[PDB]
Amino acid sequence: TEISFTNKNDTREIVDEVVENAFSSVCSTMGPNGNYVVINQLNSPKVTKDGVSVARALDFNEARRNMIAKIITEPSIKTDAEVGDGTTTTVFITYHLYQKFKDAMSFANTRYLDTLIKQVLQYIGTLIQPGEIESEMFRNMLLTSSNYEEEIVDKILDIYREHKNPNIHLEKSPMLPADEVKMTKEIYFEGSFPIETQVPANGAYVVGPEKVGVVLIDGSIRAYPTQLINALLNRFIDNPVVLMARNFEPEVIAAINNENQRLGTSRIFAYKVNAAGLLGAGTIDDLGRLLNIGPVFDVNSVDPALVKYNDVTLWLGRKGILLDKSIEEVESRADSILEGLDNRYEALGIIERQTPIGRELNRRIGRLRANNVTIKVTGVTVSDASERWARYEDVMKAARTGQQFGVIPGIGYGYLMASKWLEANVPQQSDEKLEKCRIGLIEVLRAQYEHLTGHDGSAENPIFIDLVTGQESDTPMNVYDNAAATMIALEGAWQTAKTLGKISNVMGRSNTNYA
Amino acid sequence: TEISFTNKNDTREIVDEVVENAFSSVCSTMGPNGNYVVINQLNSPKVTKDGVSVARALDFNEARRNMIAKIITEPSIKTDAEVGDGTTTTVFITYHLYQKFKDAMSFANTRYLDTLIKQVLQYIGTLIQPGEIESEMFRNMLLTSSNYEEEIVDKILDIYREHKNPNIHLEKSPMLPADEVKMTKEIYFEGSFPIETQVPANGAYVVGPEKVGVVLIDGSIRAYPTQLINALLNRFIDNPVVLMARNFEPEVIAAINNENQRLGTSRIFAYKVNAAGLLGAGTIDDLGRLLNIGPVFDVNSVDPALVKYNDVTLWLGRKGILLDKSIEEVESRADSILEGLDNRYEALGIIERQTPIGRELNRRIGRLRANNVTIKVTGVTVSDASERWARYEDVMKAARTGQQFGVIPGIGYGYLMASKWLEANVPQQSDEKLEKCRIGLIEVLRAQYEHLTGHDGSAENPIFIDLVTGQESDTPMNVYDNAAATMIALEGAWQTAKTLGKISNVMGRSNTNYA
Amino acid sequence: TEISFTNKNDTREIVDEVVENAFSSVCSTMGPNGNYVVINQLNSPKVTKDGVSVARALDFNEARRNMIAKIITEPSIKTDAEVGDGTTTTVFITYHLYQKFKDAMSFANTRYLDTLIKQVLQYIGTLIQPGEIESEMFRNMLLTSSNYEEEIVDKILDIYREHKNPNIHLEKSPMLPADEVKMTKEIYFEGSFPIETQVPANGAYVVGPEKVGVVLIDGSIRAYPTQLINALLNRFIDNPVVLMARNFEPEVIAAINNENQRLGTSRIFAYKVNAAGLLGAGTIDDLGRLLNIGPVFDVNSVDPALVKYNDVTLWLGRKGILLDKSIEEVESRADSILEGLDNRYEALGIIERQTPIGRELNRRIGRLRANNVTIKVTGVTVSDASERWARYEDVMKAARTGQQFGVIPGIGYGYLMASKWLEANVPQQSDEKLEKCRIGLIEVLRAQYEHLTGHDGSAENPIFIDLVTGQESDTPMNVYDNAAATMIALEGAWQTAKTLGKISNVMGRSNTNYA
Repeated sequence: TEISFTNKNDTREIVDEVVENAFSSVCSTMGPNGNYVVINQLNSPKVTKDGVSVARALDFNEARRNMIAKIITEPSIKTDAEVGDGTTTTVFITYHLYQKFKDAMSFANTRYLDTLIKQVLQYIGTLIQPGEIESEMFRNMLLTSSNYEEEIVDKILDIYREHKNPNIHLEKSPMLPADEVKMTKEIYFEGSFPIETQVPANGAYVVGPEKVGVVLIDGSIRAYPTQLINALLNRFIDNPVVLMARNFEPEVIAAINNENQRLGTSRIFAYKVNAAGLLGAGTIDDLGRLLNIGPVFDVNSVDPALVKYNDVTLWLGRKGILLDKSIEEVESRADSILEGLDNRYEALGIIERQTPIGRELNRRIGRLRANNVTIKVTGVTVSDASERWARYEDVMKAARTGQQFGVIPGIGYGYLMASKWLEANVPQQSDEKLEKCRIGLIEVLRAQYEHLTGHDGSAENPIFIDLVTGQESDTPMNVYDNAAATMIALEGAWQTAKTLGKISNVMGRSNTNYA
Repeated sequence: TEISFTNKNDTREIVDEVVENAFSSVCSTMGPNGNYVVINQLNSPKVTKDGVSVARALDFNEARRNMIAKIITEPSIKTDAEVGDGTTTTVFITYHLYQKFKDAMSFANTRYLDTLIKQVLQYIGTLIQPGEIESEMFRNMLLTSSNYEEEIVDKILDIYREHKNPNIHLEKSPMLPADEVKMTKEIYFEGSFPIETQVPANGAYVVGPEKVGVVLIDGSIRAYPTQLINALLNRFIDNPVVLMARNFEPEVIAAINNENQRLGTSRIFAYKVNAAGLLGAGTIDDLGRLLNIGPVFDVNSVDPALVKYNDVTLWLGRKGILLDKSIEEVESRADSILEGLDNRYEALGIIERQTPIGRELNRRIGRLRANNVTIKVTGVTVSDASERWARYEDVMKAARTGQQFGVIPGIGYGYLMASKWLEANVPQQSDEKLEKCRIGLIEVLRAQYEHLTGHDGSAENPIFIDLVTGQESDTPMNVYDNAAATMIALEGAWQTAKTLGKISNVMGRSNTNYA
Repeated sequence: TEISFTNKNDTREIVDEVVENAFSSVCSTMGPNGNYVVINQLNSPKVTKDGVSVARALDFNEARRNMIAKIITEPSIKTDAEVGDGTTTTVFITYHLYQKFKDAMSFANTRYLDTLIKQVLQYIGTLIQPGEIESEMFRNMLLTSSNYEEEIVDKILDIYREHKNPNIHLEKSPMLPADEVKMTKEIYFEGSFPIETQVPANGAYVVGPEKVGVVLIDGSIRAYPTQLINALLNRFIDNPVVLMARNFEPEVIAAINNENQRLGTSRIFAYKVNAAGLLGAGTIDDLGRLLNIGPVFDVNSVDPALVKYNDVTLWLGRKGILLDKSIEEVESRADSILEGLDNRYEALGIIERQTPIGRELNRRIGRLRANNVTIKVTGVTVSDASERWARYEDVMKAARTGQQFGVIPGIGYGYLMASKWLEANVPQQSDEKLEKCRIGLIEVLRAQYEHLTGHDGSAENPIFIDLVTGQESDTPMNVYDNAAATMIALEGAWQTAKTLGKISNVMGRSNTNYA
């Protein structure tokens, strides 16, 4: 009476049974007719539209089926961690791609389930209209709110109606007043203590003096920098010689004793710059001599720790420069704006498709060009402070989509036009009948539109393709237009449902060990 | 144990066996022929009638049915927490609104139905009798007791004759002579002890107000002040240092009972205030600048007891303060009521309609005015004393609601002026077949009068003028007039039973987890 | 608890349902149509491929099937505990050799079968193409990642270019540029504390190596060495006295913490070296007589620390000793590897065949040589860093089995040169009908080639030259070449699955006791 094998047709019909009451439990809440869910709690029951929480609480008892449902609810919440909404599109279209019950073999019907999905996503990336402005965010807030609290809508429209994409903070407020939207002058990215004797202060990590000798190195200085016998002697008794690096902190972190315990009364520093990117030669350039903090150091182990050229006290600039838990500069003169314009034209370049890989100086552009927005909410009670906090943090991610990525026209419109592309791009009977079957089944991208707008009428999947859906058209019996869900959900959540339409059928057992 | 997935028809028939037998619970207990309900205790039974103590106790054993009956009954006890009655009308007419169950496809006739019900409530707020004077209130007291005792009848009218809107209280005493009218100035608001060392008393907790130096935190104390000892030491025997705090005390109290109970041991108070409202900042202000608490402190926790703003100690006015389980006053003389309650009396211009914005607000702000009459019941036996005890308890609630919420012609006269108003209808005659069927079933607005007389009979729709509105009032089959219900019941019951007929058929499933 | 003498057909049907479902467990994870297995934990699931971690977790509920399937899976984890790959061929061709199951009367046709399979093993070991240069090892690395990154193909082969069999070690970092080639001389072996009082340090346990006087009672000592105090007193501050033994220490730690931690309290070490091997006496010898540990001492307790053989303290050569959780050294300069390891290097003339007795031996004895390469893998995020982490871990193992154990052309090419060698057979046409049926079913170890590529096709013994060796390689119907399984899979797995298809069919009952 315990856990076991299941093999095999006792686990066809135990994963044809959890991609049934997860499909018909989150294709409930799709649409305008949003059929609710009563999620049990420890407390009184929760009542939801929200597909995130339907995904979280898909909790059976028989540990075979809970063990299975943990690998279907995983991309449904991964899309939530990315954008926040699109959960009920992942866990929808992972069932309408689970008509690969039988066709799990490699060659024909995953080469035309890899290349075919590549060509469809190429065409969808062509289809993306730039959803950026606040009359388009006006169209966004029509649906991205899930009609709960329009005060948070007013907040986020005040956010991206005001200055362009600053550091949008994360801060609760379970006290009653003060929806707070404030701006500072603050640039903030990573550099902290290896040892507490390396930062100028240790209470609040403020710099001691202004205009200090602060030398900058970007990459790995692999000279094992205990060599500080003349490079440190340039400012031997003078000032905290603040040296920056990458996360290259080898065993020389114990060899900091060559100044800490040994000779050298200065206050040497050696810790990191930003995380893994191609962005090393600019991530020191925006810091240094372009805005007068330090040298624009070429990404190298050059200028070893023996001797520098010379470090002087006056090596900073007349602005707010303090190494903190993550370093602070205030009153940036021009090069923040210069790299902001650079990555602004770069974010004019690719954003039609918006491949993030190759772009993401724009992670710090916004932390660097614009300063900051510190925020607080109006939590009337700690519980719904947490609730509208959760939705508050959700909708600013949709604001991130509407600023960094764009907003495609409508929900099924990106599939009733990306199924035109299965007649435009190669619709032939290719070299396998499985391949012709598989273009006939990627013609069932139409089902999202179909099941969505045919809840209330009508589910006319061949008729609405060519001319009725266009543009912004998931045609109701209201206006036929002016409805658009976002971009990264409709595309990235589609791809991470291809991975579970490819896995949760190619599964065939369920075993037990404990590591 | 197996709390699981129900799917889905086993959530049609987990809610059609909650709403239907919840309906045959408290559809009989209305009207004249009130068939009782035997609530168990964990001891011997308690036999009762009204849907208050039945809807407390609609307790199936199962964790699915308890989950479903936690949403049909949360309006049933929030309704009489709001006023005192309207529960059984709520959870009756939720079943007669849950023949919308069959029309689960609803979004076409939910924009229609919910705006229609707004117009119906507008017509109910056209059918008003603002009964505030004792003209027909004499008939109400005459009818609620069959003129049981002219003391019990006319004594509360004599209280309303001179003193406005009192807090009425009653006691027992085995004695014959006249009842103890006690117009004594005390106003109820909240405050008690964190630790017994905080209060100057321990029997009745009564503070001893002299040179009372109060520092005010009106807001949610969220800045976590452990530094509340410096002005305490600066003000050790110079004043009884009173910090006012919110009911949200954080766990800094674990860092206060070891700090301020110790050295630095002045007469320190730091505990709760009432709930989050305008008199949350008002009960600390009317006794504040006027009668020695202090000026307006914002809803915040800023500037702790390092040092006070002002050392306001000797503002001891024509007042009395006594800390208690809930701190109250004795004989205040300042313009505590003239500050804000006149604004609430002109906000009682809404009492024509008496919109829900206000039904909490002006009862909370306005009914904390003045003298509160506390009497003792008499009676030459114990049994008749208990009878007039319970009957005076009955009559004071209807008197409070008549002062507070109006007195409408009830039984179905509200609903069957409404259904006549929807015969010569809201002038959009429904062309939509969904909306035509739905206006045919909002002609089952009649069912409350229909079932209320159909305990004996009979209400049919051409039998309006005969039995419903013959004779032109609330018509029991003796005298055909002289009955009245409270107006807020057949307003708010109709509202929240629409928001329980909108749920419970747009409900589809039932999961489990503990968050 | 009712496991006792099953009889007997209820122990033919306890292995007919163990080899069958352990066969459909891991004959699904083979080939191109890689049909995963969800291994549970007692936690959340893991979804895997490799028969390593399916054969770990084949765990029936019953105590009979678990008992039986601990002998079909125990050589399946031995086979890859020797190397890393070869599980599925073990626990696959043991099922295909379970057609002998009906010749349980065997001693006529199992004398013959090990004269046949010995000749097959000879013929498989005949046709090996051991890649050691990077001509077709370029094809191996080019094919094992679909040429993912040519830096990954070039970099692992460039580490193998100069240094003989280095320890490939790889890390993650948030830095992108050129990776960390570290040919660093350290020699790993095991050694830790029996009690914390034995180690001179406590943070990193590092010894303080000077005048290092080590005595060796090196073997599996049962003699309970509590007698270790007299030469300890003779060598109290004269040296850091170290005892070194095998893994077999007795429980004399009670006679250590109370005697040698106590009076007679020199810097005493007494703990293990690695498992049962000649370099268990060898890394203590070449770092001994050459680099200050001591001479060889075989398993005895003669000369304990009553009095030593030799007092060898100041023989500190060009090295660094460091005790740790496992004691190592850094940067030897004496020709300690030339003392004994060069003998096994000239005994690596076997590596043409590289017999299994030898695949344990000469790899266990000789691969403690020199540099261990410690690099880091990069990525433009952390996600792709983990991706090419996993793929880099996939490339180092295939290059390891290229360099270490030789390479044979894989998929079905090995066993269908074997079936060629058994059609032009051991030229006895078996006049014994038992042995004629036996070669008639050992020519049906064409079945691996069939149940791998007959998913697509095609396997018939007259259709050797057409599709099996057309085109002349590993021939699936994509490219007809460019694949290579490791040698040790299709030779050592073939061996131990013959000796599990000689067990499990000469099985006749299934008892129980407790010892």
